[PDB]
Amino acid sequence: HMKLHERLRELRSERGLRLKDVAETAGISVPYLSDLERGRTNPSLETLQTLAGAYSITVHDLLEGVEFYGDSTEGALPKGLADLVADPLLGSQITPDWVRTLSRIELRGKRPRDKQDWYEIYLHLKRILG
Amino acid sequence: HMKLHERLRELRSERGLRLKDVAETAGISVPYLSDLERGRTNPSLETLQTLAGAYSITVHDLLEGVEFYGDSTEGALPKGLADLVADPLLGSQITPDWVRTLSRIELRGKRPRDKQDWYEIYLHLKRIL
Ligand SMILES: [Li+]
Ligand SMILES: [Li+]
Ligand SMILES: [Li+]
Ligand SMILES: [Li+]
Ligand SMILES: [Li+]
Repeated sequence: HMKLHERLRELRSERGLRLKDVAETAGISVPYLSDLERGRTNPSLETLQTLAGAYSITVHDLLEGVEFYGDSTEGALPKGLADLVADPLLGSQITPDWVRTLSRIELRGKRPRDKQDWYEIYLHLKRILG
Repeated sequence: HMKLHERLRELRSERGLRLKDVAETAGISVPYLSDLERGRTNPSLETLQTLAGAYSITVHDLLEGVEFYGDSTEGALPKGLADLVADPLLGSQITPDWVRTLSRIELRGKRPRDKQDWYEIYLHLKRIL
């Protein structure tokens, strides 16, 4: 179920549903569904809502466990700073302006990689500045 | 409880980034990113994973807490039976043929609607067999 098309057939397969059942429910043809399940074509977001509705799950729950492969895009923020922002428990009090300030920090193409490290930088910087 | 374009706006807004920071990194134009955040147009899956990469999160995590209003499709299975199959802890060993057998059961156009009820039906039916 790691690939999206593999997950789609898994949902149908584990429920023991025939292609026509899912297709008639989703208002789409068996050949189109079959193409989606084989990965020949890529579903649109609207198609995912309908497929997820057929399986009585949310799109977010449908995409659970799905790896999208594809090309890789470098993150806008450093991973440690991004993870800190992503973590609700740690760095929640950090204002958006501070995230921008921290983002500019970088050393010689080398940056500290721990979310905890970025939190300490913020605390020390916030004490000195602001 | 949140719309997709609202979530995209929130991600950039909480990080304090500018459209151009995300856009140049994402490899998409500032106007297109603006349209995505406004809700004017819908991103493809390929574009969505690019945005997720810009925010250093998974597509699954990006869509956490996002609500889609578009669909009205009914479920292929009963809600209770579907919840049972969806739950990994409950009825993990239930075979697909058993799911199909169970799906045919309905009474007077009504069903129990509870995952626990479906599991108990399965346990007893399996025991008779
Ligand atoms: Li499917
Ligand atoms: Li068909
Ligand atoms: Li769409
Ligand atoms: Li959904
Ligand atoms: Li992803």
